[PDB]
Amino acid sequence: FSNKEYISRLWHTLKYYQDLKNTRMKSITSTSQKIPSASIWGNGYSGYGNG
Amino acid sequence: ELNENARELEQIKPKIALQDKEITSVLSNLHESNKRYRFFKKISEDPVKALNECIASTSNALKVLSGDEGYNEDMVRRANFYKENEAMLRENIEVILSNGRM
Amino acid sequence: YRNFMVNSYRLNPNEYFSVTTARRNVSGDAAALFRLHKFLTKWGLINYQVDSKLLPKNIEPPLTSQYSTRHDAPRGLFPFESYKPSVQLPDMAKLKKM
Amino acid sequence: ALYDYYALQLLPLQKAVRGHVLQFEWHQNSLLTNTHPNFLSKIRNINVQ
Amino acid sequence: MNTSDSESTLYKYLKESKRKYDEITLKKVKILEQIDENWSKEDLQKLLKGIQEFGADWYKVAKNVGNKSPEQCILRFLQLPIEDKFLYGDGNGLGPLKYAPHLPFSKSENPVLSTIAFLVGLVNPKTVQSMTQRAIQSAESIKSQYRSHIFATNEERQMNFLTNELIRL
Amino acid sequence: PLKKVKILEQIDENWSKEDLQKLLKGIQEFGADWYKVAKNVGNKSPEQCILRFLQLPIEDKFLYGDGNGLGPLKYAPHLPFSKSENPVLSTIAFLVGLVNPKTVQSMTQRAIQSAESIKSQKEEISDQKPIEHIKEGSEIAISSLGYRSHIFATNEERQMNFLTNELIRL
Amino acid sequence: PLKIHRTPYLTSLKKIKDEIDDPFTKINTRGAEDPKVLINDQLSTISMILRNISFSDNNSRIMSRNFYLKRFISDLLWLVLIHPENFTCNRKILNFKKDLVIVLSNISHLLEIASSIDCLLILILVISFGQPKLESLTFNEFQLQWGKYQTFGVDILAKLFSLEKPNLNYFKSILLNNHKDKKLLRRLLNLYNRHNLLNDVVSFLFSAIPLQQVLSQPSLLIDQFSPVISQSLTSILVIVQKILPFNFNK
Amino acid sequence: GYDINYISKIGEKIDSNKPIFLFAPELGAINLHALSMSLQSKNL
Amino acid sequence: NIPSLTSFAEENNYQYGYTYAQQQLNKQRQDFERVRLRPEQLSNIIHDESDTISFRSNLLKNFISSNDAFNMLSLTTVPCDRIEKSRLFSEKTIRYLMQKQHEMKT
Repeated sequence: FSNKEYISRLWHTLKYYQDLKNTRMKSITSTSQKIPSASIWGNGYSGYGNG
Repeated sequence: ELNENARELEQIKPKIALQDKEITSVLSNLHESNKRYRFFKKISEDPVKALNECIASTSNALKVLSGDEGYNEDMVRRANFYKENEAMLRENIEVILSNGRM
Repeated sequence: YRNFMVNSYRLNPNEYFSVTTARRNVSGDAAALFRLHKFLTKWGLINYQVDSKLLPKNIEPPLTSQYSTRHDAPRGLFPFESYKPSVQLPDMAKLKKM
Repeated sequence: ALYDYYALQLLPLQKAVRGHVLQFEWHQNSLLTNTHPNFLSKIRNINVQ
Repeated sequence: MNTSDSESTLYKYLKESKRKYDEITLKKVKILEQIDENWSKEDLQKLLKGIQEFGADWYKVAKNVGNKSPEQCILRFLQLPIEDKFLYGDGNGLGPLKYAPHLPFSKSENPVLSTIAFLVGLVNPKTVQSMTQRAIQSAESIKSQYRSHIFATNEERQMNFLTNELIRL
Repeated sequence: PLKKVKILEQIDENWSKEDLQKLLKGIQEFGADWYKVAKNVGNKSPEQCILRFLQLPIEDKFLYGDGNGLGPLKYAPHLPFSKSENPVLSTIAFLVGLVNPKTVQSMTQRAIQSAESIKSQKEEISDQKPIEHIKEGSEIAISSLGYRSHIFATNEERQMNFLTNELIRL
Repeated sequence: PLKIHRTPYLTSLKKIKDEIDDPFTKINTRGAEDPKVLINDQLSTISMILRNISFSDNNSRIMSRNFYLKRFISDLLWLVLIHPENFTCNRKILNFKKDLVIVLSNISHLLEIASSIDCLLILILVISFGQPKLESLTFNEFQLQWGKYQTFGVDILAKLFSLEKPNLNYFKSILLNNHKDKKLLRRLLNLYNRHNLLNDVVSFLFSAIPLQQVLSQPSLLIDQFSPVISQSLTSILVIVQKILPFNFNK
Repeated sequence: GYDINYISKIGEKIDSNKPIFLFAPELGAINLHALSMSLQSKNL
Repeated sequence: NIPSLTSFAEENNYQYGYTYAQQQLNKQRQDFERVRLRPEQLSNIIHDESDTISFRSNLLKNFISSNDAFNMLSLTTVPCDRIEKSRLFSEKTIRYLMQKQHEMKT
C-alpha cells in the first residue's frame, strides 16, 4: 500500500492494456484483410433485419 | 519628421515590452495568491466542512490521476445501496438476462 | 390486432407478413391496419428475420473469447478489491486483541 | 444455521454478479462527453464561398 | 496467532514486550429474518439451497424455488444483508477508511493531516466554528487595543490616498 | 467507576501546587513561548506543560482505553505495552502550542486561567468520559488550526494588496 | 426571466480557467455519480452531434426545413441565456454557445425564423461574443489573435437579414420597438439595459472589421479577412438602409 | 506520501490505453435505422 | 457557379422516396456546397484557449498547490505573534511615489 507497491501495480496494469491494444489492432487488421475476426466487444448484429 | 517619430517609436517600444513582461509576471502571482487566500479563508470559516472537502477532493484527485475508476468500494459493499437503487437493478438484470450474459 | 399480427408472424418467421393478409383476416379499415403494421415492422417485432444470414467463422485473438479472463487482470471496474494481509507482529497482537 | 451456511456459501458469487452487473451499469453511463470533454467535432472558418 | 500455543510468535513476542516494559520500568447474521411479504422463509431457504445446488444458473434456481421469475431471484440474492453485520457502521463516520484504495496520506509527509483526518469525525462543527470565531474576535479586541485591518497605520492610509490622488491626476 | 477518578487524577498525576503556580506565572507572563514556561517549571517538558494547561492526560492510552464513539481510532497501529508514542495528544499539543495562550483562555472556559480558578474548573470537568477529553481537545486543536488559517488568509490579502500597488506603479 | 445572462467571451474563458484551477472542483464528478450531469452530458453529446452533422450539402438543407430542430434550437437558446442555473459546469454553457453558432452558421442561408423571441435570443447570442467597454461605440475591437468565433456571428446576421418575409420583419420589430409572448418580449426588451440593442448590434458589427490591425502593419490580412469584412459591411448596410428609417430620442 | 508526478506520468498512458469505447475503424457497419430506433426506446 | 436559391428548394431536390435542368443544377449545387461547407482537416484545430485545456495537468498542479499550501499552514511551527507582516509597498513603488508627489505641484 506504499509508493513502491502502488507504482508496481500501475506497471502491472499499463502492460495489460498495451497487450489489449495490440489485440485490438490485430482484430482490426484481420477484418481489413477480409477475415471475420472477433473484437474486444462482441459481434454486433447478425443477418436478422439489421446487417 | 515621420521617420524621426518612427525611430522614436522603435526606441520607446522595448522599454514598454520589458514592463509588460513584469506586468504579466505580477498578474500570475496575483492569481496564485488569490488561490491561497481562498484556500485559507474557506478553512477558517468552517474548519470541519472545509476539512472534509479537502480530504474528499484529495483522494478523488488521486483516483483520477492514477487512472482508476468505478464506484466507491465502501459504499456498494452494504445492503441499503441495493435497496435505494431498486429501480435500475430491475432494468439491468432483465437487460443482462434477456441478452444472455447473466 | 397487435397480438394477431405478432402471433401470426411468429408461426413462420421466414415469411414476410404482408399488410394484405392482415387486412384480409381481421375486420377494419386499411389505413389503420397499414399504419399499425408499419409501426410494428418499424420496431423489429415482425419481419425481422425474413432473410437471415449465417456468420461464417471467428478467428479469435487471445483475450477476446469466452472464459478469457484471468485473476491477474486489472479490475478497472468491478469495484470490489482484494487486499494485502499485513503480517506485522504488533499488528498481529492488535488483531488478536480486537 | 444450515441455511445461514447456505447464505454463507454463495455470498461472494453474489458479489461477483453484483460487480459485473454494476460494471455493465457503469458501461451504460458511456456518453463520450463525460470522458474527454474536448472532443473537437468539426469547425470551418469564414470562406470566400 | 494462537495464544494457547507456547511456541507461536505471539506468546514469545508478547512475553518479551511486557517483560521489556517491566524491565525498563455471538453477533451472528440472522439471514432468515428477511421475510418481507413478497418472499417467505421457505422461499429464502429454497433459494439458498438452490444456489448451493446449482451455482449461478438462475433458470434452474427459479425452477427449484418455483412460483417466481428468475429476475426476482437474482434481485433478492443481490439485496441480502450478508456482510453488513461485520462492517463497522450502521449506515459517526468511517473517516479516511471510507476512501479505501486511494489513501494520499503519509506519516512523514503529513503527520498532522492524517491525525486531523482521523479526528474530524468525532467533533461537532458548530462548537468548532464558535471557538474559532471567538478566537478571531478576541484577537480583534486585542489588536484594537474601510480596510483599516490591513491599513492600520496612519502612514499607509495616507500612502493609499496618495496613490488614488496620483491615479486621478 | 474507577476510570473516572483515574482520569481525574491522571490529569493531576505529578503536578503539585507549586508546579501549578510556576506554570501559571510562566503562562500569564510569557506569550506563546512554551520552552521558557517549561524552564520556569523546570522539571517538565513544554508539551507536558501544554497538556496540563489544557487539563489533558498523557500516554494516549488512558484515553480510548478500549479497542465505540471513536470511529477509526480503534484501527490505528501502536507499539504495544511499551514505547508510548501519542499521535493524538502530540498533535493537539503541537496545534495549541502556536496560538497565543491568553486567547486560548479566551477560546474555551476549560483551560486554566488563574491560580484561584484551578479547583472550580477541576470540579466542573469531573464526571466526564474518556471520549469527552478527546472530543474537547480535538475541538480546541481544530479551532486553533482555523484561527491560524485566518491569520494566513489576512497575510495573503496583504500580499495581494502589495501586488496591486506594484501593478499600479507598473 | 429575471436576468439576461450576457456574459462575454473572455470573462467566460476566465471563469472556466478559474473553475478548473480550483482545489475543490467538481468538474470531473463522473456520470454515474449524479443524474444531472448525466442529462448535461447527454445534451452536450446531442449538440456535438448536431454541429457535426451540419457540414454536408444535403444535411444543411434538410436541417433547415425541420420543425423539430428549429424548436430544439429555440428551446436551448432560451435555457442557455435566461436560466443557465441547471447546467452543472461552466464549460458546458460556453460549449453550447460555441456549437449553436456553428450549427447556425451553416443553416441560416435557408432558415426562416419562427418566433420573435427566438429572433431576439439569436441577437443576444451573437452579441455575447466580443468585448464591451466600461453615448459612443460600446464594443472594443476584437483582435483576431484570440479566436475566430465572433466571425461566425457576422455571417448568421448577414444571411438572416436576406429575407424581407418574417426574418427582417422580426428584426425590425425587435430593434425599433401569440398572446403570452407579447408579454415575454416586452419583459425581455426592458430587461436588456432606449435603443441600446441597435447601437450594441451596430457597434459589435463595427467590431470584427479589423481596421486597426490591417492598418497598423499589407495584403495578407485583407486577403485573409475579406469574407468577414464583406459580410459585416453587408449587415451594417442592411441595418442602415432598411431599419433606421419615428420613436428615436438620440 | 507518493511521488505523484511519476504516478500521473504513468496514469496518462493508462488512461490512453484504457478501453473506454470503440474507435472509428472498429465500429463495423453503422446502421442509422438501428440508432434512430434505439434513441426512441427510452432506455438508458 | 454560385448556383441559386431555387436549387435549394425541396421540389428540385431528392427526398425519401419509398429532369435535365434539375440534374444540371444539382451538379453545381453539390460542387459549390461541398467546397464551402467542408471542415478543415489540418491544424488550427485549437480554436481558442478553452479547448486545449488539460484536466490532468490542472489536477496535478492543484494537487501540488493544495499539499504545499497545507504544509505551509500546519507544519510551519512559527507562533502567531512571531509571523512578521510583509510590506504593503516595494522599494520601487516607494521611490516613484516620492518622485511623482515631488512633481505633483506643476
